[PDB]
Amino acid sequence: SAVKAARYGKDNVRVYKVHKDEKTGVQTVYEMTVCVLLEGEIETSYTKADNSVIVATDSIKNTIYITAKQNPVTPPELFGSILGTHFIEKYNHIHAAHVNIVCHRWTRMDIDGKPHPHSFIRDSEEKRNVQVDVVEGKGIDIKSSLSGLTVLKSTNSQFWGFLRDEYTTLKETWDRILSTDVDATWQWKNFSGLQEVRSHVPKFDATWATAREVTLKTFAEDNSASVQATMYKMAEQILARQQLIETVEYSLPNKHYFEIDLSWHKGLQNTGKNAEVFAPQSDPNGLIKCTVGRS
Amino acid sequence: SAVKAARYGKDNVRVYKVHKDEKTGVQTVYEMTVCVLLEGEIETSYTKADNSVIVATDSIKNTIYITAKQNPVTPPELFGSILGTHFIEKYNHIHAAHVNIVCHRWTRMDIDGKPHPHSFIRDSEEKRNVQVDVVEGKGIDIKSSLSGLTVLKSTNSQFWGFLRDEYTTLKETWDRILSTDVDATWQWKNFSGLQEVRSHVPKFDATWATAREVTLKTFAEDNSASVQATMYKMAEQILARQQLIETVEYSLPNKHYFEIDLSWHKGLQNTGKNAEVFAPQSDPNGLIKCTVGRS
Amino acid sequence: SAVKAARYGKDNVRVYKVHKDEKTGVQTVYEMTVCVLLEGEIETSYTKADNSVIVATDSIKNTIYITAKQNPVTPPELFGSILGTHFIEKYNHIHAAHVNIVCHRWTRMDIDGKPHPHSFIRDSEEKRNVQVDVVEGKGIDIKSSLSGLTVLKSTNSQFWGFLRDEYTTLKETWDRILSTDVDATWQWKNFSGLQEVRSHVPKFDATWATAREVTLKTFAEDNSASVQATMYKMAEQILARQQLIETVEYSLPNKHYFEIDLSWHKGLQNTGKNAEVFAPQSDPNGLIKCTVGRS
Amino acid sequence: SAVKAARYGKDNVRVYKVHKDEKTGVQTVYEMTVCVLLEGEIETSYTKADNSVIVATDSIKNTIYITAKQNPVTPPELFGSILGTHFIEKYNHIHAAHVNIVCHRWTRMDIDGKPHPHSFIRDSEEKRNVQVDVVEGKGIDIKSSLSGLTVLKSTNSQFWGFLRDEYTTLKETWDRILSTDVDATWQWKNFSGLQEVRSHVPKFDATWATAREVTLKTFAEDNSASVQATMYKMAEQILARQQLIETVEYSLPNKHYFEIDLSWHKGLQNTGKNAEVFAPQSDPNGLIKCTVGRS
Ligand SMILES: O=c1[nH]c(=O)c2nn[nH]c2[nH]1
Ligand SMILES: O=c1[nH]c(=O)c2nn[nH]c2[nH]1
Ligand SMILES: O=c1[nH]c(=O)c2nn[nH]c2[nH]1
Ligand SMILES: O=c1[nH]c(=O)c2nn[nH]c2[nH]1
Ligand SMILES: [Ar]
Ligand SMILES: [Ar]
Ligand SMILES: [Ar]
Ligand SMILES: [Ar]
Ligand SMILES: [Ar]
Ligand SMILES: [Ar]
Ligand SMILES: [Ar]
Ligand SMILES: [Ar]
Ligand code: NA
Ligand code: NA
Ligand code: NA
Ligand code: NA
Repeated sequence: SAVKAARYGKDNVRVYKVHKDEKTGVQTVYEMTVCVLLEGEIETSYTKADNSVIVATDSIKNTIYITAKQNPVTPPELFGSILGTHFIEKYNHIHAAHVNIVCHRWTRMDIDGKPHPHSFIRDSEEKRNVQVDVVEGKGIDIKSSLSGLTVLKSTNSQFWGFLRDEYTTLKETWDRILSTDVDATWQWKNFSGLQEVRSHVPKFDATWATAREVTLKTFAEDNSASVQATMYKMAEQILARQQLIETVEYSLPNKHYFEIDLSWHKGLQNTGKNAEVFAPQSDPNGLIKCTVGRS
Repeated sequence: SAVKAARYGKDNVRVYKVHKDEKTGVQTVYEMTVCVLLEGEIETSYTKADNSVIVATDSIKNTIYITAKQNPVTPPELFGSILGTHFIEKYNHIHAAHVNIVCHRWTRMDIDGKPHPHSFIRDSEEKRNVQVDVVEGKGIDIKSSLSGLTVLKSTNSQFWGFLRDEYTTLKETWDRILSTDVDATWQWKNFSGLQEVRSHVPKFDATWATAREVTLKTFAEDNSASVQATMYKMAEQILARQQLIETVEYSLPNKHYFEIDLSWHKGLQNTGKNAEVFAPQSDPNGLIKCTVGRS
Repeated sequence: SAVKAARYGKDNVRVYKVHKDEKTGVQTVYEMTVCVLLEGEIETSYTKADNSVIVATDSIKNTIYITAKQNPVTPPELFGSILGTHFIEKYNHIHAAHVNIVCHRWTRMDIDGKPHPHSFIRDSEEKRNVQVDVVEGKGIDIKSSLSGLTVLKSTNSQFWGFLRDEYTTLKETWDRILSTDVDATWQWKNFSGLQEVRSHVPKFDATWATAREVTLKTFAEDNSASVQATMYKMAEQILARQQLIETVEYSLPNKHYFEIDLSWHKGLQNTGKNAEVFAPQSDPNGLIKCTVGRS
Repeated sequence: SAVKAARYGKDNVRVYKVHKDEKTGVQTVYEMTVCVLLEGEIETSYTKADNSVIVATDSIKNTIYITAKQNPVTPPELFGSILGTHFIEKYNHIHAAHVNIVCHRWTRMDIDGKPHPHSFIRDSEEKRNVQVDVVEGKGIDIKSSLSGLTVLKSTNSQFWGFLRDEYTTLKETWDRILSTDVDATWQWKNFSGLQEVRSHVPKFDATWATAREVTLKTFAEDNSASVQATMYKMAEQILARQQLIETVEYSLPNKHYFEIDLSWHKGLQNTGKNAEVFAPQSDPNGLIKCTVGRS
């Protein structure tokens, strides 16, 4: 037998950093969870109990904290690129660093209509994420995402004209609830290395803001024919607004809200145009996925 | 042996209601999880397999949907009181209804600076809750709460002058991070029945808003001597602002953010005044509780 | 305003202890999560920012590890009593210690039919718990429990003869699935102090074993008229088997498994006697509670 | 813009099936969660709002229940193969069916040392899983796994001789705790279709039992040089025992148990040979991955 693939490192590394403006007294906080997994000439750690080739996961943890101390942690695409570049440059026998970052929301509080200098609220479980693959000889592959963006619209969703056969019970509808948890990923053009990433730094926050704005406006404004048709329009618009993105991927649950027939009770009318009270379904759920790229 | 206490019913009943203004086309959505547990002359269902005294949990579920269809679901204090009153009035042998409601946030989207008529975002897992105990002959006991309000301040928290003995390692600090998940409960004056609850309906949204605004402002502005001292200021302000509340309870985790000594690495200075990078601690956590009443 | 009630301390303290028999080389492991909340003359920490009365939660954490080092961690009733007694005895102004322990399962592996000296498996998220309230002048109040015991029987459950009115849709059944997550608590006679707890130490493991064995056997053998009737039989048997218990409490969800009518598809028969395929329901769930004492 | 990739279907489909032996009265239960995602000529559902190409996710849900009614649900490799084959055969324009199954443990209860005919316990959150990719023209690709197998050994784990540089603080150890959640996957030789899967049916349960037995014995018996070296020996042994497997993948967290230095307290000795009480770490964790194949 032989090692066909191996990666190892530290997962679930919680990191906080504060920036303090001494003149203005304004503080800014960043919180993330970091995973770094390394590849390279490490097969003998598995086959021959040779630990000499292991950079200890505990050392990888220390390096994440040291990197946060000595570099900007924003945007996460940059921090991930710096972190991954460190491991392949520092260690000759390490050839790849896979960096996953989840960013947690700390939104500045407004108190009496004025932004507070050092108080923050977690205003959603929505995350901004990166996957940064730094591969020696092959540059830096970045996937940026937002996830856990939970939305609902109470009308202007439809689902009719789907295939009907002996497996089909679902009634066509011209007015239903649509609710999802938005998982949207944009894949960047391959970067040659850390210098190229640094040259595009302003595009990271700008493309995240674009992806979020397009997601929310399209969801709110689309008279939706299907999750499929709505998510495609989001992906189209994002591609049109950032030439350095090669693909946009959506993964969207259809979080079903079922009508409740109450006509068995005193002829209560709670379906179609009279539908007021619904049963949100925890499971099952539709799961709809698309990767959109350029002609 | 004998039944000293019994209650039974349906838990985790997910409910959605929509209001449609056909005039303005503005829709408003409400989503909640409901628990109803009944007490009364039900001992014989346990002792003698006498099901005649059981209002089926399935029927309690149906009753929750029917009540939502025929009544306002807001404020939850009112909806809980109506639901509880229904069971003790409908069924001679049912003497108490315990109604627990978790209200889920559906905040109207702003699209291009304008509130959207029928699109909503879950802005955080913060909940508004009620516990409504409807007890035949003894009226209606309401506890209102907000929970899962997650906040952090980067400075203006201190902890010094605490007891020091052979069990103490904690360093006194004059400048630390304070972060918590706010659980705040206000206990209402006993209400004689549904009529008295109805007569105070506007005070429920008002007092929730007050509790939340006092919580956020006190957290942001208090140069905190301790979790204990800060939470007491929140409770005393809420009591002073609503005479119909008897007590305010706070349950606050101290979600620790530890300094990381990096001086072992190239003399890096990341402690005291130089503290930038911290390790958020998942566990353990301080847990600090107070019930405040009128002196 | 004034403090009506206060308690504070450390929650989510994860503890592991190993016992090593150097003679046999057999090792035994114990893993628990501990919460300690103190009450006493602490009002001034809330009202006057007087930290002198605070035993730091960090110090309570240290005390938990020190107590584990210097005492048996089993049975948890004993460990809880020692820990609670420590705080009210060590500190003149501390008058109550509330100790909550969750015991995690580490079951010794059998390898090739022989128990392994130092390898363990988590055989299920079932927990053994204690709540130990040590109150100066009022002794030691212990509640013992098992929780997260998940069971299902495929037949020999019934539910018929329940109240039927205009809110009822549920069909009577003479043959259904019954599945639950067993939460069972036994309340001990008040103990005068740690000496009285020590004097009953063997009864703690014995009564836990009895409660679990009665639960499993009654569930498997009762041709169940209802959750109510079955849970009462468990409680009365446990009371009859341990005179030092005053009450037995059960809290049991009814985790519904719905029949699926497939007759719309090729006349497929999957209801009543033909029921093979079911839809397990995540929510809602029946919730059935009983406290049983001596008549 | 254009669709580069698309799949859609129903996720989180909870399924129960009972087998009843009428002669012996013995019942056997199977519980799973099923996900089916379809690919094919569906791009126009995204680009042109053409629902005519959609087999409704609700219809996919119905088909999962119907398939369970008309076929064996065990082994899951067979059920997944039948389910996936159905969708590509039934619908001309559907070219791939991706079937993910999680199997939940329902272990027969022993009552008074005799297996009960119809009572079951969830004896762990351990899962047995399959991923079945049925691709028209390209056959059936099966990955089988066990996951959530939580184990600990209190000694006979070591970690020394790893790389030491200016990032390294971790002390070499010749005796530590090792605990993990085992995620082990075996990848089958490509199958030409459902007939070939049916011809290997007995190998599925046998290879799962082998993978589990090898995992537990190797973990218990290996005097471990590293997670890397131990997981490699597991993968080797499994490959040696089933020629129809091409690869074995392990993904193993290192769930750290930290020594607690108590020497600051009355010279208490709780490190190295005196280490009895440990702090289990929730995060971070080592994450170690290997895919092992044949020379
Ligand atoms: O938007 C939808 N897409 C689907 O594919 C689907 N299937 N059922 N309902 C659905 N809704
Ligand atoms: O055992 C049961 N008890 C109940 O009270 C009930 N109500 N619906 N179904 C039920 N099953
Ligand atoms: O605010 C705090 N209160 C406490 O009681 C405490 N104990 N340790 N740290 C603490 N911080
Ligand atoms: O088994 C281990 N493997 C590793 O790679 C490692 N790193 N720190 N500790 C470790 N333990
Ligand atoms: Ar950070
Ligand atoms: Ar959508
Ligand atoms: Ar609602
Ligand atoms: Ar606070
Ligand atoms: Ar322990
Ligand atoms: Ar039961
Ligand atoms: Ar099943
Ligand atoms: Ar291992
Ligand atoms: Na390198
Ligand atoms: Na009544
Ligand atoms: Na005392
Ligand atoms: Na096909």
